[PDB]
Amino acid sequence: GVAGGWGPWGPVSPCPVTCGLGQTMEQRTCNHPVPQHGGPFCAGDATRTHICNTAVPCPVDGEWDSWGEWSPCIRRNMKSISCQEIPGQQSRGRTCRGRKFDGHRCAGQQQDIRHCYSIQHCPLKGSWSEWSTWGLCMPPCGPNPTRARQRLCTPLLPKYPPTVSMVEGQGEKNVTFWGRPLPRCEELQGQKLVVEEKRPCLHVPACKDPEEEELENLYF
Amino acid sequence: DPVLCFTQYEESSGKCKGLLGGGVSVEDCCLNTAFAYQKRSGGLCQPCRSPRWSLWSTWAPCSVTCSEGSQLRYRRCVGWNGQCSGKVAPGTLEWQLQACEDQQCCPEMGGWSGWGPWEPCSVTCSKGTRTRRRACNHPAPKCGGHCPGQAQESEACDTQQVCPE
Ligand SMILES: *[C@@H]1O[C@H](CO[C@H]2O[C@@H](C)[C@@H](O)[C@@H](O)[C@@H]2O)[C@@H](O[C@@H]2O[C@H](CO)[C@@H](O)[C@H](O)[C@H]2NC(C)=O)[C@H](O)[C@H]1NC(C)=O
Ligand SMILES: *[C@@H]1O[C@@H](C)[C@@H](O)[C@@H](O[C@@H]2O[C@H](CO)[C@@H](O)[C@H](O)[C@H]2O)[C@@H]1O
Ligand SMILES: *[C@@H]1O[C@@H](C)[C@@H](O)[C@@H](O[C@@H]2O[C@H](CO)[C@@H](O)[C@H](O)[C@H]2O)[C@@H]1O
Ligand SMILES: *[C@@H]1O[C@@H](C)[C@@H](O)[C@@H](O[C@@H]2O[C@H](CO)[C@@H](O)[C@H](O)[C@H]2O)[C@@H]1O
Ligand SMILES: *[C@H]1O[C@H](CO)[C@@H](O)[C@H](O)[C@@H]1O
Ligand SMILES: *[C@H]1O[C@H](CO)[C@@H](O)[C@H](O)[C@@H]1O
Ligand SMILES: *[C@H]1O[C@H](CO)[C@@H](O)[C@H](O)[C@@H]1O
Ligand SMILES: *[C@H]1O[C@H](CO)[C@@H](O)[C@H](O)[C@@H]1O
Ligand SMILES: *[C@H]1O[C@H](CO)[C@@H](O)[C@H](O)[C@@H]1O
Ligand SMILES: *[C@H]1O[C@H](CO)[C@@H](O)[C@H](O)[C@@H]1O
Ligand SMILES: *[C@H]1O[C@H](CO)[C@@H](O)[C@H](O)[C@@H]1O
Ligand SMILES: *[C@H]1O[C@H](CO)[C@@H](O)[C@H](O)[C@@H]1O
Ligand SMILES: *[C@H]1O[C@H](CO)[C@@H](O)[C@H](O)[C@@H]1O
Ligand SMILES: *[C@H]1O[C@H](CO)[C@@H](O)[C@H](O)[C@@H]1O
Ligand SMILES: *[C@H]1O[C@H](CO)[C@@H](O)[C@H](O)[C@@H]1O
Ligand SMILES: *[C@H]1O[C@H](CO)[C@@H](O)[C@H](O)[C@@H]1O
Repeated sequence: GVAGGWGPWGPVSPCPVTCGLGQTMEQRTCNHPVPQHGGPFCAGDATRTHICNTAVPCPVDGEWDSWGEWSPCIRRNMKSISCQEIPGQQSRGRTCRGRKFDGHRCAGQQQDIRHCYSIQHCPLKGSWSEWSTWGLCMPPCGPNPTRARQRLCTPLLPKYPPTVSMVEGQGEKNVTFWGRPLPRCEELQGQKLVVEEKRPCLHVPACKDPEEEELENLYF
Repeated sequence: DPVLCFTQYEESSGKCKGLLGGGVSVEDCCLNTAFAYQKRSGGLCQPCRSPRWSLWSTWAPCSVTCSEGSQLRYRRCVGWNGQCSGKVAPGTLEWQLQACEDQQCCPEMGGWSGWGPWEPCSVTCSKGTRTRRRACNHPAPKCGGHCPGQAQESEACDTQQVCPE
């Protein structure tokens, strides 16, 4: 029946981190007064913890934003190349965002170029597409959601070369089509461009918090 | 205002894992953008990373097990100090509602036909049971219907005959 107690607390650990918050701890022993024959023990905790606060933020590596909108398809020293066999070059832009506190720079080309034709506002013969896939019930949670599918008059793109030898770049680069044409086609039920049809969605569920909807169905 | 500061944010489920402790400001906790925080411990664990839309949850069960219905799924803006895409503050919700169809047809219960004749008594001496039965075929049910009630009734019958000793 010997009562143990604590000895001196040892050295506190240094703040293990170089940014933000971290945790330190001190270690003591029950070595100076020792518990003999199993009677009483040491009261307490043999480990205290404490937060240490580095006042410096952590690095945050920048991430790529999504691609911008394709620029207008043009050609140097020729003005508008619309509805013509004139391959141009259009560009796109990304933004590196979020880099702070000596974080790594974004890795990759921030620009993107490709060769193109220009069919901006060009009158093209068209043909009526089949019924698109039934969309989402919109407005979601709003009054009376409704779906919508649609057939639209798709243009027949002109048979232009999709593979062109660029003389300035000395490369055989691909060429795609950019722009909003004006598709000509026989009317489909009083409409020349797009004919849709809506149907109401049935038995709409109410919109509540995902925790609240979980606790509501559990309780009934 | 102090908050509970957690060391890791679990993606896919939104829980605050690995508690570093409490009684520290939100600004100090989120110096390390890999951390996460929860206030009053009621819920709503927010990571310290810049705000970005979470993933679309799985589709909720269809609002009805019968014919065309409607099902939701959510998406929360998670982060701290900033906005998600849409000029949206952290914590808001966005929903998509979709038409669902678990099964084609739906249970239409039927109607009982006429009662069948009473069967004879179940015994030839002392007392027994008399039973009559009917069918659920006027009209017959489609998909998973069933007539309301029981397809047979029973009742006691007395033969008025003593058994051989
Ligand atoms: C269009 O061409 C690409 C590759 O060639 C060009 O891509 C442009 C975007 C531009 O950057 C230009 O400078 C570049 O030269 C074709 O990709 C190839 O596709 C085939 C089959 O689909 C694959 O087997 C190849 O691996 C793949 N890459 C390469 C380098 O050849 C693409 O198919 C083509 N599109 C069409 C419709 O013809
Ligand atoms: C100490 O110096 C800082 C300038 C950063 O470079 C620190 O990097 C960070 O270290 C902690 C763990 O110690 C990680 O949680 C962070 O992801 C990391 O950015 C460095 O340790
Ligand atoms: C989900 O499962 C189905 C098989 C039905 O049992 C649904 O129950 C309800 O059945 C009646 C028919 O008596 C229908 O009118 C209802 O539309 C349907 O909700 C069940 O919810
Ligand atoms: C019909 O007629 C009665 C007069 C009896 O002969 C019946 O047989 C008896 O049935 C009971 C139990 O059902 C038995 O305990 C008797 O042993 C038997 O005699 C008969 O079915
Ligand atoms: C050790 O810890 C504390 C003192 O720091 C007390 O609970 C007790 O003296 C124990 O021996
Ligand atoms: C450790 O902690 C304090 C000193 O910081 C005292 O209570 C005692 O010395 C214990 O061993
Ligand atoms: C732009 O390019 C494609 C989408 O067109 C993806 O790789 C990504 O979204 C990038 O930002
Ligand atoms: C450019 O190309 C098409 C539009 O022609 C789309 O994929 C998108 O708008 C991109 O920016
Ligand atoms: C429009 O499109 C084609 C003809 O261009 C046919 O599918 C039909 O005449 C429709 O009205
Ligand atoms: C849409 O409607 C039916 C299919 O639901 C067919 O006539 C055709 O596919 C049309 O595009
Ligand atoms: C919408 O309706 C059904 C699916 O719900 C199908 O006929 C088709 O996918 C259509 O787009
Ligand atoms: C839900 O919607 C699409 C996938 O259906 C993606 O933009 C993303 O996964 C989002 O969470
Ligand atoms: C709903 O949609 C499909 C299944 O129809 C999956 O992406 C997933 O189960 C979601 O909840
Ligand atoms: C048969 O039983 C009763 C009528 O006896 C009703 O519940 C119903 O008409 C069912 O078909
Ligand atoms: C049989 O039982 C009574 C008549 O005895 C009625 O509820 C009905 O005619 C049923 O078929
Ligand atoms: C039994 O009861 C009477 C005859 O005893 C009638 O209502 C009918 O024949 C039933 O089956």
